[PDB]
Amino acid sequence: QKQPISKLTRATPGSAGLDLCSTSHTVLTPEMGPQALSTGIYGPLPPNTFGLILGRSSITMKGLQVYPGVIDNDYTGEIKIMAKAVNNIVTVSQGNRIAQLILLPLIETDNKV
Amino acid sequence: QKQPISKLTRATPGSAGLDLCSTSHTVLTPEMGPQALSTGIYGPLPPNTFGLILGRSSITMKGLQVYPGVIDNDYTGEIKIMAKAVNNIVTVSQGNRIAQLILLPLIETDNKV
Amino acid sequence: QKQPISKLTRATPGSAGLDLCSTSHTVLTPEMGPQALSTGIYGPLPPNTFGLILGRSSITMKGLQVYPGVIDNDYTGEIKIMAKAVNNIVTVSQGNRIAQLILLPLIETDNKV
Ligand SMILES: O=c1ccn([C@H]2C[C@H](O)[C@@H](COP(=O)(O)O)O2)c(=O)[nH]1
Ligand SMILES: O=c1ccn([C@H]2C[C@H](O)[C@@H](COP(=O)(O)O)O2)c(=O)[nH]1
Ligand SMILES: O=c1ccn([C@H]2C[C@H](O)[C@@H](COP(=O)(O)O)O2)c(=O)[nH]1
Repeated sequence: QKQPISKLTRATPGSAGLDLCSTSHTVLTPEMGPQALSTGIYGPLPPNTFGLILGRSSITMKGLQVYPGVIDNDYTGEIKIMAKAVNNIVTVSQGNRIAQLILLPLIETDNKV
Repeated sequence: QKQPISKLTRATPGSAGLDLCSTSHTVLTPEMGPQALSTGIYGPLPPNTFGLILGRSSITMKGLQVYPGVIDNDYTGEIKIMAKAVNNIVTVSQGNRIAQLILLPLIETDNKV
Repeated sequence: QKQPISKLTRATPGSAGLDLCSTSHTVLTPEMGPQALSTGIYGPLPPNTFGLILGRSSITMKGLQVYPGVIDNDYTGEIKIMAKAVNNIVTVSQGNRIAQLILLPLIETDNKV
């Protein structure tokens, strides 16, 4: 894109997630397996947070599975949605809100690096 | 139901999750795809938190997949468990603990709404 | 093993997750359904935190699904990765980093126990 995370919108003040759409029209089938969908949105994330990509319920019920994805605080690449058609052919129109990004606190530990 | 989240119980003081059961007896097969299971439990959530629905390991190993679900802080509807039979026929008895609700902090950002 | 969580490493300072490998060579197929992979790493977790097991994207794209798993703060058993081959035969070499553990804050509520 390259657009940053600050450009994403949350649907309501109580909404935990920032909505993510695919930039492309994509058709998915079960036998295709996991596919990485492009968003045109780029890390990195606010200080001391990491990101979690999760599906929206509406889209899940429609047979599109979003695999939970961890976004590191310092990742500066494109944020892609890992998705699979569950049972049937799923068609993703450009600009449909497929997933959501949740920001979570990044806990410090003494683990080696 | 309508019952609130305060009515849920956690199995041990160290348990991260509040246990969720289905109110109905339900049979699930792989070709059915994602099904929304009723809990009779309703949002909303404590201030400055959001909720995450996740599966229990025992139930996962038994072939019932729970799709991660985000519950918004201000959602006042019924909390439903999005589930799928993975490989085989899964039978869910009324009152079996199928999923768990985790409460997480809702981080404030300057994202447009 | 028994090794504690403090022995795990994080790949970069910005990495949210602690990397998890299987201790065994394992072959997985779709018809096998969910399998619990041994890590040789044991709870419990730092005070006031709980753990979440999630997949790595690279491994997900390769057709290995990791089911999100909650680790309770006071769990003192072995941390196992719940996994399934999605579409094809997946082979897991001993010592490949399959999953990651994320630490999250454990919120106190007045829920009965
Ligand atoms: O597993 C789930 C996921 C979502 N919801 C409810 C709570 C959410 O705030 C609301 C809207 O979800 P989305 O379609 O925007 O994901 O649906 C559930 O009951 N269970
Ligand atoms: O992916 C997982 C999920 C759970 N557990 C362990 C830690 C939990 O505290 C314990 C009990 O899990 P449940 O059956 O209640 O989900 O199992 C794992 O090792 N890996
Ligand atoms: O759904 C996902 C999961 C991961 N990533 C990006 C951000 C991560 O920091 C980076 C590396 O992920 P891993 O392979 O280590 O999981 O990939 C995504 O864009 N989408």
